[PDB]
Amino acid sequence: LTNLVAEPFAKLEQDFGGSIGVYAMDTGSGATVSYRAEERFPLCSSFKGFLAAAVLARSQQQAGLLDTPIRYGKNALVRWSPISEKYLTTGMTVAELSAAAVQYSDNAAANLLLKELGGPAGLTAFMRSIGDTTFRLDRWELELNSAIPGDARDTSSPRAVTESLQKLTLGSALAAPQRQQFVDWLKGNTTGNHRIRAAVPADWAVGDKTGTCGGYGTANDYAVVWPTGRAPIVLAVYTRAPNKDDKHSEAVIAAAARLALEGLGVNG
Ligand SMILES: *C(=O)N1C[C@H](NOS(=O)(=O)O)CC[C@H]1C(=O)NC1CCNCC1
Repeated sequence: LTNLVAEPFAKLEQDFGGSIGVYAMDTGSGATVSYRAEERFPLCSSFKGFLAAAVLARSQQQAGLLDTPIRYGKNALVRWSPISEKYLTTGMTVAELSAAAVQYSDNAAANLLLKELGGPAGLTAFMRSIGDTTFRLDRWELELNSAIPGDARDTSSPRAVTESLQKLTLGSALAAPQRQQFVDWLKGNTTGNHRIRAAVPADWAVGDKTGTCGGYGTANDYAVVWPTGRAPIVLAVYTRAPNKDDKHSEAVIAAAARLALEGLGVNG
């Protein structure tokens, strides 16, 4: 049921000047679209969705966790901390940091939550616990964005991203209340309007998390999409490119998402 219908991903990535990796799963039939799906690509900010899921998993055993107030200093506010910079003088709860990390890609929030989990290895351990043997987080914000060709640090594959996203949003890896909270955070993302969402009809529900490393044409998005009248679709689109100064493209990600939906025979 993989690649029943071929799609022109090679031409797409050639025009982009790099590599595109796609995995998309129709959760009704199990049909998939797959292109470079087992190659590694940098996560960039996209690890933050899985980070929030890991925090939610912890919260299943710690009923006070989400409402715990976290204080932080000015040193925590690295580049791109749009929410947490507004609450420097007050603190934020763990849930608020989680929402900020997911929905605004907030970097300080992500580092504070990583600390709660025992760092990159702690998040990696959570991913292992749900059966993801591919994912690895190695570094913190901002160092994890280096996106060096061939470097496996801070990478996963489109396939493992999709598989893990499915388990967490639709499967049983989270308890039901936490599952819905994760979905709701993804649905409220603000940074993805020009990526997978651009390929998804406005009358379908969709949650996503983006990433943009800032070098080597490296950027990404993953999403869970609920078309009306049929089962949900899970998909991941990752890019990279050979040269440090190669620029990412949001349009290329949207285009790849369109091809994936077309390959699944989902009318969009
Ligand atoms: C994540 O990859 N980020 C955080 C933020 N938005 O995330 S995104 O997925 O919407 O792109 C901005 C870019 C990126 C990030 O952390 N970039 C670093 C800081 C800015 N200098 C380049 C590396």
